[PDB]
Amino acid sequence: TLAFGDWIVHRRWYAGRSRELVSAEPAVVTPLRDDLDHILLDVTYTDGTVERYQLVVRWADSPVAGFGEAATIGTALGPQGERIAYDALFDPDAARHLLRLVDASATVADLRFTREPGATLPLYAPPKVSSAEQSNTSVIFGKDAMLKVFRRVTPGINPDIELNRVLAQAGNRHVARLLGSFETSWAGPGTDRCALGMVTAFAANSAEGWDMATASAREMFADVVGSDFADESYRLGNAVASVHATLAEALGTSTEPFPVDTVLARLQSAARSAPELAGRAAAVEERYRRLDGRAITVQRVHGDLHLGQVLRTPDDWLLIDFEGEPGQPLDERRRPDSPLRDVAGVLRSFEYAAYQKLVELAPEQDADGRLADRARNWVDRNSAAFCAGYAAVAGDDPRRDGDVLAAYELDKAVYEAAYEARFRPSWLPIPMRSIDRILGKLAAALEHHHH
Ligand SMILES: [Mg+2]
Repeated sequence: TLAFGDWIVHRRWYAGRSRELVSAEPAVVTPLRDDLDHILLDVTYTDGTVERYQLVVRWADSPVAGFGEAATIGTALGPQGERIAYDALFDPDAARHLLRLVDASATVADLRFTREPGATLPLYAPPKVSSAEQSNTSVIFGKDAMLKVFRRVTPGINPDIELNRVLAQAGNRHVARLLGSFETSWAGPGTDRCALGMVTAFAANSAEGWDMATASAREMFADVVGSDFADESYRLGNAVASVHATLAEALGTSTEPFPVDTVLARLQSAARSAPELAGRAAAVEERYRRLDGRAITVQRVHGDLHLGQVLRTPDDWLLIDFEGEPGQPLDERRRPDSPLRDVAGVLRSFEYAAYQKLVELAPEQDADGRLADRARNWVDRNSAAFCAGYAAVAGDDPRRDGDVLAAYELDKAVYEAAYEARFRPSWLPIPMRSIDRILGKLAAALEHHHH
């Protein structure tokens, strides 16, 4: 008996939003130790919806100073007297215990832990909770591994674990390698699987693609675009194509019609958020409908790819976070899609990395548009480098099917414009400029005028 409800509403990973909870009760309690319980917690709302959260509880007979406020769940009477319940993920000892269960591929009641074959886990390293993790909780062990424990849990195959396992077991070097994972059932033994967490190799001394890109795009008096970041963009193209190739081989390819009705529905929705889109909607729709009946090759893909999802280690680019298109239901997130849509995601990301500078300047600071010109030249150079690097591995330039590529770029820009109109009005000119540019790029490709 803990006041779970009173505690959970204050957590940044809690997704109850503005809603009234009816109850918050443990569906399953699994003892891991005398002073350690694993809890599946069901939160029920007034509409009858239930959301399940994973909690690990460390009990103490006396307050431990090491724990903060958000780690303090509540209190309860136990068999030896009063006890305090803490969030065990903030306990180094408890986190280590979980890692040890993974290492041993332990089974505890309906909890199944598995270590990836041949993997080594850093059981000796100091565990430190990551402040960077927002929606889940990540514990970093020294510089060797990261334990990610899912907060909200849902039934079915987890694509992040799934695709990382495929890539690691195939020996693809462009991932932060999956070392282990754990899961349980949704409604007791014999029912749907429920992913609970994952352990991955930690890429020490790494840089985020977004940070490297923006640093390059901000270099002062860089009117002649540099080859050093073009070199990196090429290598990133190599990496994305290699990941796609491994996924295609393992999980197959198929053909589908280009999804005209899906992207039209997204356009219609977007135009309601951003009135500025109405003036472009007819032209966008024209381009989409020209792809009606166009067969496209699809496969398993990353699904949410941009420069924030790639890490540069001293040796390689890695892709991380394969959970899929955010806001989409699971079955949708495991659907195959065009590799060109992933490529489009990176191209959108280059555009933002370069043009973020401009929206943050006063008009007087670029009156003649020469900084805007440089941004354009920078995006062009690094986009070309990325596609060339992709091509070197894929043996097919993603620009060859230019109409399909440009359509996916357009759909992302339309979606971006609706986001900026609502949440960041001063950023809206970035996707609006892209839309006018891409409409021409797409128009040209449809006529086979692209190189
Ligand atoms: Mg991410």
